[PDB]
Amino acid sequence: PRVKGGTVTRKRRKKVLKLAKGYFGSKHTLYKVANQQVMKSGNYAFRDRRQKKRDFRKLWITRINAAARMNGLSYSRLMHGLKLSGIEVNRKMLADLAVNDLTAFNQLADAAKAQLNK
Amino acid sequence: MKLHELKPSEGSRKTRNRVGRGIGSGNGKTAGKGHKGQNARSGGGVRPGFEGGQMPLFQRLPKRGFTNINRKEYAVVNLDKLNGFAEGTEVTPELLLETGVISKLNAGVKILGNGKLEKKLTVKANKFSASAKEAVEAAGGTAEVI
Amino acid sequence: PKMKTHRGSAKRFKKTGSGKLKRSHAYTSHLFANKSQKQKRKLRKSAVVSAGDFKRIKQMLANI
Amino acid sequence: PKVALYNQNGSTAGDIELNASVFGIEPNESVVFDAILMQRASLRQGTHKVKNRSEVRGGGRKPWRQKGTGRARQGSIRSPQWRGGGVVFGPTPRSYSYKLPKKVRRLAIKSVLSSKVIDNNIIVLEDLTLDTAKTKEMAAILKGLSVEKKALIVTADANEAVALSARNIPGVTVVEANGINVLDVVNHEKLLITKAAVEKVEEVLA
RNA sequence: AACAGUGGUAGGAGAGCGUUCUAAGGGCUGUGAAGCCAGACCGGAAGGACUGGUGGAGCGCUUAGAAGUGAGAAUGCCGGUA
RNA sequence: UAUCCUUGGGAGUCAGACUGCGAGUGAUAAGAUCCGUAGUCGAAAGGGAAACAGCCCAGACCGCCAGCUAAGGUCCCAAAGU
RNA sequence: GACCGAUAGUGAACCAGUACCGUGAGGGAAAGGUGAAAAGCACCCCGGAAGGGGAGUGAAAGAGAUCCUGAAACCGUGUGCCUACAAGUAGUCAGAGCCCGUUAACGGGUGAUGGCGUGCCUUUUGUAGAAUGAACCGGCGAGUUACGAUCUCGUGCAAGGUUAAGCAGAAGAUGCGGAGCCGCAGCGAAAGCGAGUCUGAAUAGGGCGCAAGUACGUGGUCGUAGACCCGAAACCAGGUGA
RNA sequence: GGAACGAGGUAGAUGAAGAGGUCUGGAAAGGCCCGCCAUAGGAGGUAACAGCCCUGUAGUCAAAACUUCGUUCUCUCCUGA
Ligand SMILES: [K+]
Ligand SMILES: [K+]
Ligand SMILES: [K+]
Ligand SMILES: [K+]
Ligand SMILES: [K+]
Ligand SMILES: [K+]
Ligand SMILES: [K+]
Ligand SMILES: [K+]
Ligand SMILES: [K+]
Ligand SMILES: [K+]
Ligand SMILES: [K+]
Ligand SMILES: [K+]
Ligand SMILES: [K+]
Ligand SMILES: [Mg+2]
Ligand SMILES: [Mg+2]
Ligand SMILES: [Mg+2]
Ligand SMILES: [Mg+2]
Ligand SMILES: [Mg+2]
Ligand SMILES: [Mg+2]
Ligand SMILES: [Mg+2]
Ligand SMILES: [Mg+2]
Ligand SMILES: [Mg+2]
Ligand SMILES: [Mg+2]
Ligand SMILES: [Mg+2]
Ligand SMILES: [Mg+2]
Ligand SMILES: [Mg+2]
Ligand SMILES: [Mg+2]
Ligand SMILES: [Mg+2]
Ligand SMILES: [Mg+2]
Ligand SMILES: [Mg+2]
Ligand SMILES: [Mg+2]
Ligand SMILES: [Mg+2]
Ligand SMILES: [Mg+2]
Ligand SMILES: [Mg+2]
Ligand SMILES: [Mg+2]
Ligand SMILES: [Mg+2]
Ligand SMILES: [Mg+2]
Ligand SMILES: [Mg+2]
Ligand SMILES: [Mg+2]
Ligand SMILES: [Mg+2]
Ligand SMILES: [Mg+2]
Ligand SMILES: [Mg+2]
Ligand SMILES: [Mg+2]
Ligand SMILES: [Mg+2]
Ligand SMILES: [Mg+2]
Ligand SMILES: [Mg+2]
Ligand SMILES: [Mg+2]
Ligand SMILES: [Mg+2]
Ligand SMILES: [Mg+2]
Ligand SMILES: [Mg+2]
Ligand SMILES: [Mg+2]
Ligand SMILES: [Mg+2]
Ligand SMILES: [Mg+2]
Ligand SMILES: [Mg+2]
Ligand SMILES: [Mg+2]
Ligand SMILES: [Mg+2]
Ligand SMILES: [Mg+2]
Ligand SMILES: [Mg+2]
Ligand SMILES: [Mg+2]
Repeated sequence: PRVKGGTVTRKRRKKVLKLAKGYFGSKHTLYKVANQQVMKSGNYAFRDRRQKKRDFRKLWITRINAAARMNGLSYSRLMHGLKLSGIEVNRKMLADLAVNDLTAFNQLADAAKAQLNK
Repeated sequence: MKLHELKPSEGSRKTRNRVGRGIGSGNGKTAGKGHKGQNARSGGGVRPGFEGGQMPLFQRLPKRGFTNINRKEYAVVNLDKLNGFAEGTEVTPELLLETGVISKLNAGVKILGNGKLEKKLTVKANKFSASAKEAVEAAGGTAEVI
Repeated sequence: PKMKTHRGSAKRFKKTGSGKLKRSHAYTSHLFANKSQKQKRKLRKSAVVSAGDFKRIKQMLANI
Repeated sequence: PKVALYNQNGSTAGDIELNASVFGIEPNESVVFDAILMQRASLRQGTHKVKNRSEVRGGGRKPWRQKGTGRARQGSIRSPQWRGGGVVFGPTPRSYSYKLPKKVRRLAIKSVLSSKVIDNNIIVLEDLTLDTAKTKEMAAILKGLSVEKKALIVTADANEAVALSARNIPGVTVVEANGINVLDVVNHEKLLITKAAVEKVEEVLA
């Protein structure tokens, strides 16, 4: 028996085109270029889920460094001092305090300074 | 069994491999043939036994012997097959063929001396080995050339 | 159609009891002045087709 | 094994004992599967064909010169990539028939017959004699025996009146004893055999 | 459960998805089938539903069977349109 | 430590590249050529060497807005010592 | 009919070997679907007409004549968000603001700005490649089948296994059909001998043997066939042309 | 070369049973609840899917004419150990 191409082709291609919604010009319209862009988007999304973890850590460190230097410490010495004190509060949380509750951050910075001044 | 609940025996049927149906299958594109050359072509590859122009094995070696026009091959029957019959049975070639001890007669029946015989039989056969004729006679029997 | 026997091979080779191919030796035609007696005595005997060759040629003698 | 021997009316006239070599075996489900596939394959007519590039009308000349035009090179207007071109492979007339070993054929029929005994879908009749070849009478007999769904009626010899009467009823087939087959047995729920037919089946199979 | 492992071209091996047809069983459908359009649903993937619109008569599901069974590239072929 | 051997089914491969080390050819030229040897690429994404198949570090089953390190870094671009 | 269903199936579902092309031999298309029924839109209105808007018919007219369905490319109208200091493989991850409100989900649309980021395929030692291929979208478009061989797996029977043509029978199953085929024994060029045999003068030594197959099915691969598909330049035969 | 008889072919004929009720609907062949025919439940059509509406189908019939086959007679021919 003959199997016509039928509807399977249209269904598959249309799903790719719906994933390409919002892309520029022919990239949301034409299957071939939409397909390539959805594939490329996959590679980028995978890469960037990894880079996201790098970028946020970079952001927290920058903010901790700024807050530390308001308390007369560099980031390097603060983290050394926190490690010596046995404080295990992570960079996300330290940067959260640096923005939201700077007085709490300053206590942790004072605890670090106490160990450094030993 | 039901026609709406049919099931093959486990390992009796496999799905056929279909090459050239996309990359996911692992036989996409080149269809398991690799890249280029004579073996990847349609109708490609060299004939059986071709060695790329090195003198082929068969042709390096000499022809040997001849076929005899009047070669006789016998339907061989060892002594262990004759134990199937009861004592007093005249074991003819017609009986062996009818019972299906031999499938075809060929030039005739030769009795050979592998296994044991413990039956007094009047074995009638075209040929006997020396040990077979001994073994038939040793257990009360009569080996008769016919 | 039926697969044809390679007739050249059928005149050189012969199947043994365990399904190996018996063969004669090469270098057994002439120029016996240039071969030692030890060579000639050994070349006189039969040999087996090797594993590598048997793979190549086995189907050519399938009907035998 | 033992089963109830009915009459046409539907009253039980004792109990017949079937041959255990035919009707009492352990059903081999693998050979039944093989027998069904083989039989269904044997029914296939296999009359299907397409025209390859040689068989399509025309297409002799090279459509245009090999080089210089800027077109893809083409050898024939009926090459398979062309609209209206030859089919590559596609159906060709062939048979789907093959034969199972005779012993496997026997084991298949005994398996399905012995399966009908296990399921209690075996109605052994004393006799099946319709006087007039009338469908209303056959329909009444089947209601009398509580045969609602499909049924294979098995007579010993070619009964004309039974064959004619059952002919028009959907899902009711009539065969002689020699005409029993795996697919007909498995496809019909009830198996209505006469005593004469059971003896005739046991002659062949046992 | 524990322990260990899981980059990959050629290529070997395995498990599956979907398409048309057939058989059997069981269903859906003018109180609206297939197709088509849309959606923020579901599955590890192939893919699968649900809802609404259009459509106006066919079509799923289960198990097995058979294949013209899956396209993005061939200066591919035909059509349409840039 | 968990490979190894045998038999049988199925392959693909027979253009290699650079880097380090040992040689030839060359002019102790070549991103040259030809061998030996180890690596990487090929078939290997990630971090470093601005960019940079073949160098340095290191092998991506998938998710996390946790943590510790490698090469390489810590004045600003640019994470970390003016 | 486990054949096609309008790019399929005949070249041809239709006024097709037509139209068209060629001096000629010869080559050779495209093109199916209103509705159940013509009930095929009286009449009015704009318009020269075409075309349209009503009205009427109809279940439906967005079924109104290449009139079932009506995808995509492509072309437009409207506007929620963004956009005239910006360096862009066009995304991705981060992210306000604004606008929405769902198969109700740690929702949808848009996207100032920040980080990262040289399409896809083929072919290559190596290609973002300044190598190849594709204007776009749609359809069609490539390991098949037959008969042999071999291996694995499965099933039946097992030192046995199995029938072929044919006859009867649904174009079926199946029954009959043992001719034939493979296996149960090998060794030898052969005569031959046989659990051995060949070589040899040899009770020697050594070679090859001794000390589960077969029928059918699925699958892998091979052979013969165009044998995965497309592509030459050419060759030959018979014709047609001054 | 003729006749007769039989069976076919080339037109045809006859042919059972539901507008059952009710529900949606443009229309009922569909649903639901009930019948009935069947040597006929092949098929096609009919306003949606019909054994019972139509054309039919199974079965049984039918040919002036031409034609095919068979049979019998006629006819024709004929000694073989
Ligand atoms: K391969
Ligand atoms: K719909
Ligand atoms: K194909
Ligand atoms: K193309
Ligand atoms: K080197
Ligand atoms: K055509
Ligand atoms: K717009
Ligand atoms: K960006
Ligand atoms: K070029
Ligand atoms: K020996
Ligand atoms: K077996
Ligand atoms: K095979
Ligand atoms: K092939
Ligand atoms: Mg079809
Ligand atoms: Mg297609
Ligand atoms: Mg990390
Ligand atoms: Mg691969
Ligand atoms: Mg590809
Ligand atoms: Mg290639
Ligand atoms: Mg190559
Ligand atoms: Mg190759
Ligand atoms: Mg000589
Ligand atoms: Mg041709
Ligand atoms: Mg065609
Ligand atoms: Mg792996
Ligand atoms: Mg890994
Ligand atoms: Mg494979
Ligand atoms: Mg369909
Ligand atoms: Mg829907
Ligand atoms: Mg295809
Ligand atoms: Mg080298
Ligand atoms: Mg070099
Ligand atoms: Mg060495
Ligand atoms: Mg390569
Ligand atoms: Mg490696
Ligand atoms: Mg790198
Ligand atoms: Mg970099
Ligand atoms: Mg690369
Ligand atoms: Mg650290
Ligand atoms: Mg910094
Ligand atoms: Mg169409
Ligand atoms: Mg056509
Ligand atoms: Mg003209
Ligand atoms: Mg409409
Ligand atoms: Mg319609
Ligand atoms: Mg339309
Ligand atoms: Mg601006
Ligand atoms: Mg400026
Ligand atoms: Mg190059
Ligand atoms: Mg460029
Ligand atoms: Mg090229
Ligand atoms: Mg181009
Ligand atoms: Mg295309
Ligand atoms: Mg010539
Ligand atoms: Mg002339
Ligand atoms: Mg003239
Ligand atoms: Mg009538
Ligand atoms: Mg009524
Ligand atoms: Mg309708």
